[PDB]
Amino acid sequence: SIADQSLAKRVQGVSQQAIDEGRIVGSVVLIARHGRVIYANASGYADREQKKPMVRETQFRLSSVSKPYITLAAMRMIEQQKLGLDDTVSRWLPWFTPALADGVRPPIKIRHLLSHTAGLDYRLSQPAEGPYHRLGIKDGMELSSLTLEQNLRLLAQADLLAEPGSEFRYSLAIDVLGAVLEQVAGEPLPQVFNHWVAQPLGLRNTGFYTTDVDNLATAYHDTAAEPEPIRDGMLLTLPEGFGFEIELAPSRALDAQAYPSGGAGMVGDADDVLQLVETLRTGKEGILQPATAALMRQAHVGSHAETQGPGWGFGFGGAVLEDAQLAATPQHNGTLQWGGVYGHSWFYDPQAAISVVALTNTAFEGMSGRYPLQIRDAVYG
Repeated sequence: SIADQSLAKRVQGVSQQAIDEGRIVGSVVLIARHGRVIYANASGYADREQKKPMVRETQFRLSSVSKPYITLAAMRMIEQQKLGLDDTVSRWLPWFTPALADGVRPPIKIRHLLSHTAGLDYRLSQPAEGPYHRLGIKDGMELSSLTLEQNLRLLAQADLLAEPGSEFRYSLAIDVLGAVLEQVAGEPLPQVFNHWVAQPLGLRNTGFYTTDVDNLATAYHDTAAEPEPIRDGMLLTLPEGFGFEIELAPSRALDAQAYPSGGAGMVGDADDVLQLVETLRTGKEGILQPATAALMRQAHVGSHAETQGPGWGFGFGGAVLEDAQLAATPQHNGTLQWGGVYGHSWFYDPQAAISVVALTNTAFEGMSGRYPLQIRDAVYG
């Protein structure tokens, strides 16, 4: 088609510009319509200093692209009625019984974990010496000596910020969900993901760490003019509205001992993410029922929450577009979208039958910069 190579023109243009402007170091961008890959492109370098070209198979640190993966594992367990949307967390983790400031211990429901209404927080959303800092809670991307259980027992000792269900607050909820999933299946989270997602979806290269050092894109972050590599334990200022300071340790991805963070700890390639997003868009025979897919993109949290700015609520696995006009996007209502601080965006538009995966090795341009939006614009011409 001329329309397909017309798209290739626009998208390629946005990526090449972003490299020459030193906004992006490297990216892999995949676009499907009705499930068929209409565009696939690796641009720039996996590693600039070694001039290793980015290729389609290049693996990334996924950060929050981990969430829709583990949300999918849960929704499958829920389809099979091994888990309930209205199960308490304490039913599965008897010691996870956090309190509000006034001492009340309200039940947290699985649906609250899925939509980040559990009253949980992120340490990166808290100022220095805030309650999560003082307790030594980990967000899933930094070095630590903890097991998941040890980290969630620390989280259990922190105040909730609100009644479970009363408001959206981006959270460690999916790290908690991971531990629930372990109790449901009777095995650790990496084995849960392998059995419940990777094998059914035929994923080639996605998990909680990699032994393939050379094929993992080097993480970069935005500086003065040019992007420099992220050093283990670097404290980066999050863009305004995203939080305060985030602790990143790019070596964590290589550590087979690092606790499995359902919210932020996974690694994987763009094609595995596209399999995931197509699955969320339509379901698949013997994996996810269309009805479950439709459930996951309801506005369980209303667009009052502004989860990607005005017009965006939240479902199960990402933000739900309720008002495309208010949000000034060519995306259509029902669009499911989220990203990753390491530098990623993804969405399916159910009306246009399209899925977009935009993995970069550049934080925060790939997540919150102009790049994800100009790609978005290139898809809809």
